[PDB]
Amino acid sequence: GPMDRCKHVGRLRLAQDHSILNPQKWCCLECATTESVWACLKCSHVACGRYIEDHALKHFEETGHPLAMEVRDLYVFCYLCKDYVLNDNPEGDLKLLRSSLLAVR
Ligand SMILES: [Zn+2]
Ligand SMILES: [Zn+2]
Ligand SMILES: [Zn+2]
Repeated sequence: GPMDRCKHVGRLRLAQDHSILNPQKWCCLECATTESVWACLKCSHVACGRYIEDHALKHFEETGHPLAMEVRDLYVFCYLCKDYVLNDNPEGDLKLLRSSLLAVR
């Protein structure tokens, strides 16, 4: 299995309101694109990635929130590791979020 490469997953705590599973919220809070949609895993921010204007990075630069998930591709990027994340917490929170996003699509 994956090594526990991202040390930021250990303290990940996902919101309980299932809010990101709502596709009506899949659009960038800064420029309103629906093309590239990265949901912050610390707060309810949603913002575009490098394909558009990388407002997701701008969010990290303004808040330090380190983890975001692309709601269609299911990639998780860690802005402190500067890499994509394949390891999960013991509760399997990232897998469940990914599986749930597959399901609501
Ligand atoms: Zn990390
Ligand atoms: Zn944007
Ligand atoms: Zn955030």
